Amino acid sequence: DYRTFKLSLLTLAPIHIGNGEKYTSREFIYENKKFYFPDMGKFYNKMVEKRLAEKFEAFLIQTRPNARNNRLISFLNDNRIAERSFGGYSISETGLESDRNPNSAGAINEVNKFIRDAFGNPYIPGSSLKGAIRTILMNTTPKWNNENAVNDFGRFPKENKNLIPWGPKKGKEYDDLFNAIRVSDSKPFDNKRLILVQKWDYSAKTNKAKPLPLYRESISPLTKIEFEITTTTDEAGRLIEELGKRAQAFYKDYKAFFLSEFPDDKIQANLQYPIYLGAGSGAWTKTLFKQADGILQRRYSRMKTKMVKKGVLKLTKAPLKIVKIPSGNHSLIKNHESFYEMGKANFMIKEI
Amino acid sequence: MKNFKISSTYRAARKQQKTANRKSFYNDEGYMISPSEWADGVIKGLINPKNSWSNDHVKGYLPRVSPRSHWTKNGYREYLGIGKSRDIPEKEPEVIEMMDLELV
Amino acid sequence: MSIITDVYAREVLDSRGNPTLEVEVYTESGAFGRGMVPSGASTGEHEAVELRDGDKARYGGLGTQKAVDNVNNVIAEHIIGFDVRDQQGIDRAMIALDGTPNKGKLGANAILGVSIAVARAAADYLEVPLYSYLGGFNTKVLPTPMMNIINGGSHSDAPIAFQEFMIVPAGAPTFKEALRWGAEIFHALKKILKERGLETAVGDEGGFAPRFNGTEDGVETIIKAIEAAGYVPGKDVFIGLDCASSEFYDAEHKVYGYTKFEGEGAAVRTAAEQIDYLEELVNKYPIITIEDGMDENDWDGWKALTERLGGKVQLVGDDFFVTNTAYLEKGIAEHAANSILIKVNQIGTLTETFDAIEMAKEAGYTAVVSHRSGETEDSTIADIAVATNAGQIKTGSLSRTDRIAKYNQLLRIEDQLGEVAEYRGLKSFYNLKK
Ligand SMILES: [Mg+2]
Repeated sequence: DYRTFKLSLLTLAPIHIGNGEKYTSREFIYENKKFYFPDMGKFYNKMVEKRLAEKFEAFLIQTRPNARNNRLISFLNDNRIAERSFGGYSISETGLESDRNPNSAGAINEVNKFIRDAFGNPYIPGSSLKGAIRTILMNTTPKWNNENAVNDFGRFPKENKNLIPWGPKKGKEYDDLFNAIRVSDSKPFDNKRLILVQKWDYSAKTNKAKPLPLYRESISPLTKIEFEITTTTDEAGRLIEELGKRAQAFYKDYKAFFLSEFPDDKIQANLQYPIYLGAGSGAWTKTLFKQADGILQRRYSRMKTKMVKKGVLKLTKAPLKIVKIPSGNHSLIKNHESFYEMGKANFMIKEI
Repeated sequence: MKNFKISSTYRAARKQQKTANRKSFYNDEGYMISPSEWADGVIKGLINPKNSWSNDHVKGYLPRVSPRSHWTKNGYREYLGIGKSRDIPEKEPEVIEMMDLELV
Repeated sequence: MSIITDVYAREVLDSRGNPTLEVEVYTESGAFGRGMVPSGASTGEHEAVELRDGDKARYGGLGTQKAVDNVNNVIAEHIIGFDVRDQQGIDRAMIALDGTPNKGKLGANAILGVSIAVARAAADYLEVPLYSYLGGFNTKVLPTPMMNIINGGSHSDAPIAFQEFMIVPAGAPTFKEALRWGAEIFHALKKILKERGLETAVGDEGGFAPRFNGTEDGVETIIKAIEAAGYVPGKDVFIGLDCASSEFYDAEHKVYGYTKFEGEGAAVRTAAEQIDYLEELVNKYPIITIEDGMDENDWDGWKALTERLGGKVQLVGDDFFVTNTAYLEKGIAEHAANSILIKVNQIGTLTETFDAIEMAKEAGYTAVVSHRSGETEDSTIADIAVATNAGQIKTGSLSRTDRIAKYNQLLRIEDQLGEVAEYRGLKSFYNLKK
């Protein structure tokens, strides 16, 4: 009836799955080589028993802080508070979390939040993994990755959402392939496995990494997560049982199309079946790049941030880690500047 | 940028490929606009004249940037990006994990 | 300073009124090189293929905007950043970028234009002459010219089957005197044709195409002009032929049909009969070179002609070899011909042109750097002929600046060389006995 697969995911690079929220600069304190993210409710509760509600209001209502009235540690030190225990959680200081320094004026004015459930713990939603799997399957099938995937019957090209049949059709047997692939979500994997990586862009035309002011909360490298993929039909069962050897083919196409133009010391190596999860990995990892080439570039031709040729490579900075695999000692990256390929992960799928 | 400078070869390439004669102009939202509306917006203050234009593109994968030099106390030349720096690298993070079924 | 900084192609016209392209290369220090491409052919099984638009509304389908776009958007992005003196590396990179044996993707015209422009820009950067850059310090030999004077076949309505007739002033002491002798013979023949009532309007090479009775009549008029100028035929000035027998060869019947051009009274010859006719012509007249005496595929006939006449008469393979290293090597192995005609756009780059010239020299063959029907004001082939010390050139008649430009450049090279310049004449036919 149903075939249940276990997908073990090992992140080889930081993975960020946001929820639209952002820690502003007045929600975390950088001290003791750590980032403390206090709960503002408990913060207010213990500064109403200490009678500093009004100046906190003046600190947060304030619209244009100049350089230093924008940081919570400045408020904590100005009013002489040393009682830093109001719920929350701490992120250990990476080192490589940001250019400049985390002190001073610019530093980190915004931190993109990771997706968290109602209890405050992080998790990877099943719809993110399902979107990655759907991109892998659609990009490795000649009946889906062809010229019929674009809808030129309109003002601008757009994806043919009805190329893969879905939904109920009148007087017809159910023909929904992706209702059968039921990818579940993870379990809360604790707040100790998060870091504060920053987005860098590596241009092949310029040949140097350019940092950008876009800081994220991402899962640390070498994180083991487990997903359950329940399948009901034989077609989707064959597709999911071929998810490995399809991920390899998709990555081979991606490497021969995009990653080959960049220095081999930035591109990571694979231990298991490749996959790209979360934000910041790139547009080609989320598109049928065989068809989307030319259209996606033209979308950005009249903007200031012009997409030149096939674009830049997204290379975040996170500490180098070496895995003692039973073949030797495999370093995660091939460069000494600590450049991970943001959004990368590996997986192994079994049929438990 | 103080550790680096614009390379002479890239400057020459930009010079007689004449990329500065084919500037593109953008408004405050970064949308391409004609020079007339760019001038209009800059005059009325709705566009920042500094960060609102581009010098076309230089063809040929040339390196845009060279290292910048300075003088040491000996009176010798030295690259600005080399020196005492700091000393904090540890060794690595060996995470064992001698069970992962590595695909061939 | 020698880093290639800008590469730019533009569409110009050739000497026939047909489009071609020219490529300008600028390096960082300001060195400049301009390479102009002669008009070639877009067809051929084993020759380099030029790129043409095919739009009949523009220039009758002979526009070169596609090759210009290939240079400006493809080749320039790959060559900019190279060293201008890295000519072999640039040519190899362009050949690999094309990815096809016949260079049909980018176009052979584009590749040759970038090659010539890079070589000229490197010579400008080094402040050396082009021949010194191309061939080194030991460049001294001024080539013996084979000046087209009378043409027939497909270039004339006269009953003459041979395509071209040339004068070779190999007895001259210097190249300057050889050029003067050829100009004087050209004007003497013009006077003779005016006296005889024939047409004196030039064709594409600058040579007359008058209504003679036959090949023999043309050769006697040539000798009459040589003696009218005041030079001894067979000692001072020799005669060369370009039969182009691949045009009137019945491939199926394996017969050389002279009836295609010489009327119905002409004879139909076999390979052995063709060799007999060529030997009779060589015995009657002071003929020193014969080009395309057999079909481009008649390998045994080429062999037999080389065994019969190759000891005393230079035999040039134009369609036989089409500037191809493979065909030239096969001909060397089979003892077919003793000379090769080197057309730079038939192969596509200067590197492989010099490779073919070097292989032909190592085989004992002579290399004849040649023009095309549609030429330009560019005179790089003169610098190629001096640089390789080939000792023979074929750059047309004495009548148009698409032809006169190369002769003027050879005059400039001889003047610059001074006392080192050597004009060998008959000694430049090292493929012949004694
Ligand atoms: Mg010929």
